[PDB]
Amino acid sequence: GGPTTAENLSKEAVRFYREQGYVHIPRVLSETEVTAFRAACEEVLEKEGREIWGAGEDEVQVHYVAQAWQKHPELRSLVLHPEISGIALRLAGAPLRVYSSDILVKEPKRTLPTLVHDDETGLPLNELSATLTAWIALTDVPVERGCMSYVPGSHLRAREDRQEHMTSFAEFRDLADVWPDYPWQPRVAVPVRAGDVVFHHCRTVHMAEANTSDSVRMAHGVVYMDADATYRPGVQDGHLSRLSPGDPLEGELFPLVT
Ligand SMILES: O=C(O)CCC(=O)C(=O)O
Ligand SMILES: [Fe+3]
Repeated sequence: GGPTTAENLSKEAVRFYREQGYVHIPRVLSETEVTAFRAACEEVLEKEGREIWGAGEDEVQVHYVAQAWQKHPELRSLVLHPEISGIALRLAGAPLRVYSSDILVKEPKRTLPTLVHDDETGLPLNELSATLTAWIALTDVPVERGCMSYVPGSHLRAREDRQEHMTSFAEFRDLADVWPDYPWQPRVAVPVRAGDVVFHHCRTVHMAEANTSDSVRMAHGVVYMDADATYRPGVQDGHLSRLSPGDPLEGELFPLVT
């Protein structure tokens, strides 16, 4: 029945994360915090407008707002939430910074599944080691509301079985061509309640269901990068125009997790 905090997080949960590449941590945010953070995200959606992850209006996987935490004063306290970010730190076992966050919405009956990938491939960064994502549920997410699934142990893939980095979208390859054994790997669906968080490593292969429920799904994805991460040109780097290749990502836009 009780909250999970950075302090009371079990050694078993940390071991599960290190071995499996993901972990479900329940009850990190209270009902009150969920309500306040969801409302702030709704304000950002209204003010910024959403973007489509997918191939146009008829092939929406996810509606999103990128660098989302920067776009509302109250969202700083989400990405640097003491429990969420403190748990991320314990799981990673190394110093972290906030890279970015996204508002991640799936509308009911109008979404495709989120196509399988690892996050490393689309991060415009060098020097990744312990980088991981906190996928924070701001609504309940039973399976059919667009829940996440993960391939256990896939973060430990050898180099030849990983794509690593896309400089441009022409480099896209089907995961089965990159990782021939992909289709014979188990796939774990992890439904969650609002306020729960699932963390996954930047090499963990993952995906999400279509939302075929009657209710909107909203999560908030926070990418916590290695604290000494540097800039590497790639797809998804439009907001990093002020940087040169190899420059460290530091300062107020990429704050240290303490
Ligand atoms: O919310 C989704 O459907 C996709 C999430 C995702 O890929 C991530 O958090 O890395
Ligand atoms: Fe992802």
